[PDB]
Amino acid sequence: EGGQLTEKVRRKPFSVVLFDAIEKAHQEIYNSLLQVLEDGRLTDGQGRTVDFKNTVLIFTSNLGTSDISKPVGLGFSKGGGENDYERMKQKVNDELKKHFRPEFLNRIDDIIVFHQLTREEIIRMVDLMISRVAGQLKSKDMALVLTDAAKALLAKRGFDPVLGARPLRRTIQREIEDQLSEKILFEEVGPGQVVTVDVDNWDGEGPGEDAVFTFTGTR
Amino acid sequence: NPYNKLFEERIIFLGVQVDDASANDIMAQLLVLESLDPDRDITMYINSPGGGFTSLMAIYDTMQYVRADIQTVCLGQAASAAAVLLAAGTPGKRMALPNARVLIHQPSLSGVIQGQFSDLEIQAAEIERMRTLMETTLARHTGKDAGVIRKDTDRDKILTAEEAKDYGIIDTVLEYRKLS
Amino acid sequence: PYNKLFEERIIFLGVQVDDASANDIMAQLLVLESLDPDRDITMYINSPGGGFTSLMAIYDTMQYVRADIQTVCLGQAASAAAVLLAAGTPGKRMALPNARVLIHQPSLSGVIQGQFSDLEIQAAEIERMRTLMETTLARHTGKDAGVIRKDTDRDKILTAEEAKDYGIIDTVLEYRKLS
Amino acid sequence: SNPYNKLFEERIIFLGVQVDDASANDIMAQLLVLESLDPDRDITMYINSPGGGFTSLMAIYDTMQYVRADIQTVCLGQAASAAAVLLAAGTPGKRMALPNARVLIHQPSLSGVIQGQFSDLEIQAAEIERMRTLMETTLARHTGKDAGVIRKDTDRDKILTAEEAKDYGIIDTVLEYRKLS
Amino acid sequence: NPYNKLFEERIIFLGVQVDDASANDIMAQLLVLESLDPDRDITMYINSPGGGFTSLMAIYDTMQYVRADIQTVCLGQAASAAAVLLAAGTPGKRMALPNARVLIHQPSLSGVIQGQFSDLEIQAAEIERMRTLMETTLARHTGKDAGVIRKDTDRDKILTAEEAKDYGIIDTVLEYRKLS
Amino acid sequence: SNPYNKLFEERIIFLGVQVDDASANDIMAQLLVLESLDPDRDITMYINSPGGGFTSLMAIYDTMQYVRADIQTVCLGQAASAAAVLLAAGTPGKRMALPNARVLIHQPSLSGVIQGQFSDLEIQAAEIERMRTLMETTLARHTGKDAGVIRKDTDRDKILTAEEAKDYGIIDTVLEYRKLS
Amino acid sequence: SNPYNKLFEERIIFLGVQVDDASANDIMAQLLVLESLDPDRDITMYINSPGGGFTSLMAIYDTMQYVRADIQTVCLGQAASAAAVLLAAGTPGKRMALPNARVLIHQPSLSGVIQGQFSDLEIQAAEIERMRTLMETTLARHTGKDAGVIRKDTDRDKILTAEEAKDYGIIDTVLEYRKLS
Ligand SMILES: CC(C)C[C@H](NC(=O)[C@H](Cc1ccccc1)NC(=O)c1cnccn1)B(O)O
Ligand SMILES: CC(C)C[C@H](NC(=O)[C@H](Cc1ccccc1)NC(=O)c1cnccn1)B(O)O
Ligand SMILES: CC(C)C[C@H](NC(=O)[C@H](Cc1ccccc1)NC(=O)c1cnccn1)B(O)O
Ligand SMILES: CC(C)C[C@H](NC(=O)[C@H](Cc1ccccc1)NC(=O)c1cnccn1)B(O)O
Ligand SMILES: CC(C)C[C@H](NC(=O)[C@H](Cc1ccccc1)NC(=O)c1cnccn1)B(O)O
Ligand SMILES: CC(C)C[C@H](NC(=O)[C@H](Cc1ccccc1)NC(=O)c1cnccn1)B(O)O
Repeated sequence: EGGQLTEKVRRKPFSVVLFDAIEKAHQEIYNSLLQVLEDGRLTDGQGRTVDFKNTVLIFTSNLGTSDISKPVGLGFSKGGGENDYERMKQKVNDELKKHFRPEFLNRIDDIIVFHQLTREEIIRMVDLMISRVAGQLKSKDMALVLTDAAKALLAKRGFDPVLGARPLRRTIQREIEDQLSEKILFEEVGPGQVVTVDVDNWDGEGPGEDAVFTFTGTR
Repeated sequence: NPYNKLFEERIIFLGVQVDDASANDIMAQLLVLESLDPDRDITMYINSPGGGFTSLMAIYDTMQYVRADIQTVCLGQAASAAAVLLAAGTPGKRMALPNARVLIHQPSLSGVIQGQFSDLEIQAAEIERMRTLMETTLARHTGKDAGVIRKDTDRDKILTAEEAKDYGIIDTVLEYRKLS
Repeated sequence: PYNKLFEERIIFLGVQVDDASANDIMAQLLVLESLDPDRDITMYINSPGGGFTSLMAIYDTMQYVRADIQTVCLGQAASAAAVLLAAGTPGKRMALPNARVLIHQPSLSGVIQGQFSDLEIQAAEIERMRTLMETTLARHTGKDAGVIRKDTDRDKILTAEEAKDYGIIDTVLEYRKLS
Repeated sequence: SNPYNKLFEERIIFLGVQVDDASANDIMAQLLVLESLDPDRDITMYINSPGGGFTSLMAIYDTMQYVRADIQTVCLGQAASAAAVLLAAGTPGKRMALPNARVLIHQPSLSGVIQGQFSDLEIQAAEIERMRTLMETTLARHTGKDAGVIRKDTDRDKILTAEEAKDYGIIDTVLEYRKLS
Repeated sequence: NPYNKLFEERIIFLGVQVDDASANDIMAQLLVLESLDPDRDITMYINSPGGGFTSLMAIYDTMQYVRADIQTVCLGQAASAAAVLLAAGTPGKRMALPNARVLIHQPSLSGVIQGQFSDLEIQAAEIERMRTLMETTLARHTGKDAGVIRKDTDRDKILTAEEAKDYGIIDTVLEYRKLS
Repeated sequence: SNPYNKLFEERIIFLGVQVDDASANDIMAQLLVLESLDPDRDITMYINSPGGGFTSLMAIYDTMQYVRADIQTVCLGQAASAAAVLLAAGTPGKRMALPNARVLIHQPSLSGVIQGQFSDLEIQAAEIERMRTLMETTLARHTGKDAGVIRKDTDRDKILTAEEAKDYGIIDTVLEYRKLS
Repeated sequence: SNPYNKLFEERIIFLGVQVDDASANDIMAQLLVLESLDPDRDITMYINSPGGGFTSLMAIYDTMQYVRADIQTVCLGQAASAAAVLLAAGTPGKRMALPNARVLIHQPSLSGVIQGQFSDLEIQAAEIERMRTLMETTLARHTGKDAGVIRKDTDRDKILTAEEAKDYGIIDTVLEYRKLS
């Protein structure tokens, strides 16, 4: 066997190769991948050079945020909201230079430090994650409407400014799905139209942690 | 050290005369504990005789700057600057032990500073700026009117902990966990 | 040898009660509360006392902790240290047989100057310090505070056998070997 | 590790004490090490100093101007005499101060009397005017003032609150608290 | 240290002026060696000029408290407070080197203590209580009658080791292991 | 590690303090260790000293002339008396100074009065003229002056700015900042 | 490791300070350890001392004469009385000095007045003449002089330059620099 990476790229030369959690590799596995970046070569153990010249090599790192994420920085400083992203970029790009040899980072075409998800983007993540839930209820002869007051309540309770959209995935799981999964098993919301309106309405503003979703099916 | 065990559980410790040496230590301690846990409360133990106004406002601004709420605890004495730092904790916090001695009084000059009357007009405009700032600071932390603070800190105002709670310096007098 | 004493939960007063010594003992009392809150802290007292806010810093902390405080007077408990000696738990508070317990009213070390309005307050405080020293030494000795005021009018040196009769200590500590 | 070592690990030098030959030599050692560690990441300078010392000032001043790292000066409770010049000596767009910091600018002095012949004292006075003019020239290109305004203002002790040291040009922003408390 | 090797072989070491610093060290040393071996004898080396009565009776009571017998050894000097600690060892023990200088004398006040005559009536009733206790302590350890101790410690009574054995301060004058 | 230890690891000795018997003995120990580590790599000498001491001067002076490593002297805020001679004592093509450094050259003095018979004082004065002539001879082959010019200039305190200590020959270049700031 | 520890590792004892009971006891401990480490490899002695102390002199003197290792004395900036005797006390064919070292020989003195009866002072003067004669006898078999020449020359302070301490016999060679600089 020629290795997991060298075969999958030799079968599909035009690929996107994701090296997920790249800082969790040993530091001597980057040195195998140095000439993948610069020459498009990775000669396998059998000796066949594999073409990486048509791949999109994506490395994914949490370096410089596997801690700095926590708000506030050691000491005094101006601004927050867009200077904590410049604090993010300086922290991340220094953790990359600390962790990687400078000839690895020299060979990367673009290092993109990612933004924390803003409150307006977590609202649009709700549209994207209910669509996974509603897409599963299509297979059950159901539909899932999610009212716009219920989009806002998921968006507040799912917004962590330092994790983003994975806490929202938990809130949609805890509040929509885990409540909707028993309603399917009660057969109280079988093949119909689950509307999911908010009730306490959380006044649409302020905290809404006394508010609750209600699931009713019609048609 | 036992102090290192206190700092590991996020307790800064004033302890000594508030001067440039002591203020610089506490600000270093406040910012490290902000960096370790910015959401977990820093506790501040105060057994200080006070003194020093810029050393006060160095500690004061830093414990107001940090994201962590400051739980000030007066041990035996919170005199002068120490009493302003005692009121400088978070509301719903600011304990004091039942026989603590809170002492508020107006700023002074330790010893005479000489000079021309134009030099002394400025050293007196500063000691009134220091006095007004000490009364403005001790007004939004005690709920008083600053003019009441000026009338009360006209002399030494020694407060027992039970009447530093009525004054607004502290919020609760700290009950003992065992009677003993 | 002090670290071996602190490992077996013995804080050690030893020196002049001041802001340096009170801050050490309060750090020692709270660490031993965190290590074992149910096992008794022992306090060895060989101090000449002094300092009232340093007294009431140590006093409140040894009253605050959940661990009962076993005070032991070594050779001397004077001024602030005799109040800390009485500040231990009842059924505890030992003293060695030739210990010297010295209770007396608070003083000002040296003269503090000022206007008579400044000195009216420094005297209302030294009477508040005196009344607090007599109130503290009344619920720990069982006396009536007015008896404490009449007795601490001057230096009242107590032998350990008559500091037990006074209520400062509860037992005079018998030797384990005759020698 | 000391809490100061944790500050220096996150690239915060700390003035703290009286600016003298001992304190200036420490800060210059701290400024050059942090230039060697990261020359592109900003050194932060915390200032709680009563100042004093002009050659110790200009030793710290030239070093924090020499290093490639931008200096973020932060006044803690006090920047007096030489320390207020070091506070203005930070990078523009930086130079914070806490809201109750006390910036004190005044002309150079001689601590105590220095004796000598009048030819010796003509030179010790030409130097204290060279020290004065340099202190006003330095505090002019960092505050945007005209040196003659600095000379009229540092004629006596000029105590600046942080909100009016920002209007003076000593600092650029008064440092808002992260929590209200 | 060479002192640590002595303490490892259970030798506490007086050495210095008996004060609050020195008494607190020796009591810490006496109790650790009681905890290590309560049945093996603690040896006490005394080269002290004495001084301090409550520091004396702090050391005295502790070396009487511990279960381990105390072997006191006078090195060059046991002068008041330290001569009482020298007699405070166990009978059948209490050595002294042949040119040791045992000095017993009544308690004194180092310097004048001022006060009202009611204050000084008590500071004198205490220095007589200190004197009587010093003579009572040095009577059950020397076999004398306290009144003989009072007549002998009226002034400085310097004892050679050969006549501190006749006095009852020590029990044997310590013979050299090599003649040299 | 101290920040001074990081400087010494990169071969920077540091004068810093009053040139006395304690400070001269440290620097000579530092100069000889760095000669033994790399005899061909340049020792850098940072000078923020008020000077003083002539035999402590000539102890440092002879050692930094003895070692095979070229000495790069850098004046930080001050090179006074014994320290300005050590500043000129670096290698030609070297001897930097920061732009607001204060080079102070003056003739040797006696700190306080030394008593004695006039035969004792004839010798303590023949020595202070031997110290003066040696200070002017040393500061002549390192500045290119004629010693008699050094004697006329160090008659009093001659404070040199770094830009005019370069014209004097004390230093060879005024040290440009790496960042404008 | 200190820079002094690196010098002592390469068998360089270091006088450095005022010759007193503290400094003599250190050097004798250093001389005997280096005799025990290598008795055949030369101990080097660096001397920057102002001297003082005659029994502290003769404690160092006898120990550096006792050890089997030859002593290479090197004068750094100063060898005053006591230290100049220790400088001459090195081995012949050794005893360097740096070119601007200041060798100062003079007769023993009493620092301050010692009181007493005239029978007490007859003995304190017979001792200071025994100290003087011993200082001149010691400095005669190490310089090749006649002691009476040493007595006439150390009548007052005799400051020797290193080039004329070689002509005097205190040192044997004036130490050439390894780099010109
Ligand atoms: C909180 C206020 C009342 C401060 C109190 N103490 C002061 O006023 C202190 C005492 C002091 C210390 C040094 C020099 C002059 C004066 N005031 C100052 O710090 C001070 C400093 N410079 C000028 C004017 N006042 B207190 O003792 O902390
Ligand atoms: C148990 C109580 C009485 C403690 C007593 N302590 C005192 O008398 C001490 C003596 C002292 C020390 C420093 C400055 C002024 C006075 N009292 C005080 O601590 C004190 C402090 N400030 C004002 C008034 N008294 B002890 O001496 O009897
Ligand atoms: C920002 C500038 C003005 C720094 C000022 N520093 C001084 O006034 C200090 C005070 C001082 C210290 C020691 C010896 C003599 C004088 N000025 C000097 O450092 C100094 C040193 N030598 C000659 C003249 N001035 B500060 O006090 O305003
Ligand atoms: C065995 C007895 C006599 C001890 C002797 N020591 C003393 O006399 C010492 C000398 C002294 C020391 C401090 C303050 C006042 C007096 N006595 C005391 O310790 C003392 C202390 N307070 C009141 C009265 N005496 B002896 O000189 O060592
Ligand atoms: C050394 C040259 C550069 C000129 C200056 N030297 C001095 O003034 C110093 C000041 C001083 C120090 C100690 C004892 C007496 C005098 N001169 C000497 O080092 C000195 C030492 N012994 C005798 C004569 N002069 B400068 O360093 O202060
Ligand atoms: C001449 C040589 C031997 C040394 C020179 N002078 C001495 O001999 C020294 C000078 C001195 C130093 C300190 C204290 C008292 C006296 N002589 C003595 O040490 C000395 C000691 N006791 C009695 C008499 N002279 B020089 O000062 O070291």
